[PDB]
Amino acid sequence: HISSQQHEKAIKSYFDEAQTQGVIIIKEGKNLSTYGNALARANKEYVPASTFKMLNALIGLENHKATTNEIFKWDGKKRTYPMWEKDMTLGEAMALSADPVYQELARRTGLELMQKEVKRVNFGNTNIGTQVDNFWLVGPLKITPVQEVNFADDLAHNRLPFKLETQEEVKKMLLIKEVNGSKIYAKSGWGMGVTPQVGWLTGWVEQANGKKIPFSLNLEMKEGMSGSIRNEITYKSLENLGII
Repeated sequence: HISSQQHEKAIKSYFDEAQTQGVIIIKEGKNLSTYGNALARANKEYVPASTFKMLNALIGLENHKATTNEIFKWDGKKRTYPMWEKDMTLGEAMALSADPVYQELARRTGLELMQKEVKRVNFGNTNIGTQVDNFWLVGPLKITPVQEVNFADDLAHNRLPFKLETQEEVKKMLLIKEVNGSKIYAKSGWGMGVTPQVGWLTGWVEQANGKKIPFSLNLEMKEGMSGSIRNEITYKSLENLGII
């Protein structure tokens, strides 16, 4: 019964109230819907930042560079955040967004194989440059919010060109919340290198009845915003639209 004018106004106001500029793309079946207070962001390119971890994991598992139970040991060096100073599986490193683990995985993959696989998957602009362990942070790899939600839709439905078991293993790593019989799978991103800074939350809702609704939030992060604004805006949006 709620007008779409009213949905548009409410979701816009969640971005307005967080004092950011951002878009959330929702995909239902084949239809893409764009909401937020900066709709033109939807087809602009930004660094994927930590969202690239989902593909990094698929590539590393498909090519036998790691298994899902393997423990990546902390090497004992000081790490940007204390929560990263511990031993982790890929799945724990996914949830904490632990760059050192995923950097180790990228080095095991190596520049050549990473380039061939990022091309084969057609992710974003497909260009990873010549440094295998930082191309997702400050260029040259870029991707639009439309491309991110289409990647999430592909993973949610097992349509990427990787084994089914590989896709299932990576999807178990991405479960971040249950809400009234609904499961949210998503990976967050915060590109602190680039100016302006970019924030992501990309994933899908799996509803009770089995339907999967992909989404990609993309916003500008400003000095001294909480990371959890990505979660709050996403949850409020999906709830406003009755998706969760």
